[PDB]
Amino acid sequence: SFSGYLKLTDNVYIKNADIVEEAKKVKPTVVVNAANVYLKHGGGVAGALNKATNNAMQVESDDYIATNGPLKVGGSCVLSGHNLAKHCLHVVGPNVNKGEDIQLLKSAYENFNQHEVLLAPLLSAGIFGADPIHSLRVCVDTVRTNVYLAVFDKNLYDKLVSSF
Ligand SMILES: COc1ccc([C@@H](Cc2nnn[nH]2)NC(=O)c2ncnc3[nH]ccc23)cc1
Repeated sequence: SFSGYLKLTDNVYIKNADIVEEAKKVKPTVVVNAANVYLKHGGGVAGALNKATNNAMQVESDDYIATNGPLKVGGSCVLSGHNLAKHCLHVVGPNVNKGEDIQLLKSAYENFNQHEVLLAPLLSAGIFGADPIHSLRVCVDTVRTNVYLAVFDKNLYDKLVSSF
């Protein structure tokens, strides 16, 4: 049910939208979370997704961490999407602000290829320190499944589209 997306490639689409409001409107099979290895959903996409689930995402995440330990940088896990989606694919992109290797961003995007269609943010951008133009390039060059990108900042959306 995605609408108002601009087509970038055969499988990559983009919209200036809040991923939480997109998830509520569409109820996608998969919503991607921009997670950290601990699944501590404090801010950004994670804090926003968590708050929309009334903290049910954090409770579920803490139980997952208690059982399995932390995720790898570039890794992922599939948990419930609660009221936003059937599933939430928690993906850990490298945090450039913590000295994490930017090459792990390709590995993080590879997790998207296990799902036919996903609603997602740009990985490693925002508070994770990577260049969003670089993140979009890696997305297009790595993801083969149908990905619908929600870009929150209008000025960033315009820059991403005009430079692609
Ligand atoms: C920690 O990794 C991050 C990854 C991406 C991000 C940024 C990248 C970005 N910056 N301007 N639009 N996009 N995205 C969001 O914060 C974002 N995107 C879509 N819908 C949203 N609703 C609430 C937040 C939000 C930050 C952090």
